[PDB]
Amino acid sequence: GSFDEISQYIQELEEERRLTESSIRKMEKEKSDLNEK
Amino acid sequence: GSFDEISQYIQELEEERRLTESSIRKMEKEKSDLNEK
Amino acid sequence: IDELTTRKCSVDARLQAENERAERQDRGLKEAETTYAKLVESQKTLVDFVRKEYEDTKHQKY
Repeated sequence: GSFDEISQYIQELEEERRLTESSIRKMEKEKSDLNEK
Repeated sequence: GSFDEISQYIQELEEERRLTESSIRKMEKEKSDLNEK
Repeated sequence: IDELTTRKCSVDARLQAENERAERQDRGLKEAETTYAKLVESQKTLVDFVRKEYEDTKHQKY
């Protein structure tokens, strides 16, 4: 609530960024694996 | 957060305002009392 | 090897989309944080101002 919820708003905004970073690196090894074989 | 503090403090500002504004009226009433005296 | 090309192009088209969306999130997350800092300084002004008016009525009280 108040600045806490907007902090959570940014917090979950950061987790979405964090999970996006995981998916970005995930696809790098996927294409690397595709480029490997 | 802040907004909850913001909302509560402004009410306290308003509530202390309403005491100060009311206190002036009864102080003005005392002024009228001196006028009859 | 041609099935790989279909798979590689699929993930590559998704990865470039991933790059576009991640930066857009990065773009908004910064702007949200700068506007967050605008809100952070926003209360700091009036918090100083709510308690200066809180104190100014004390003299007008007594």
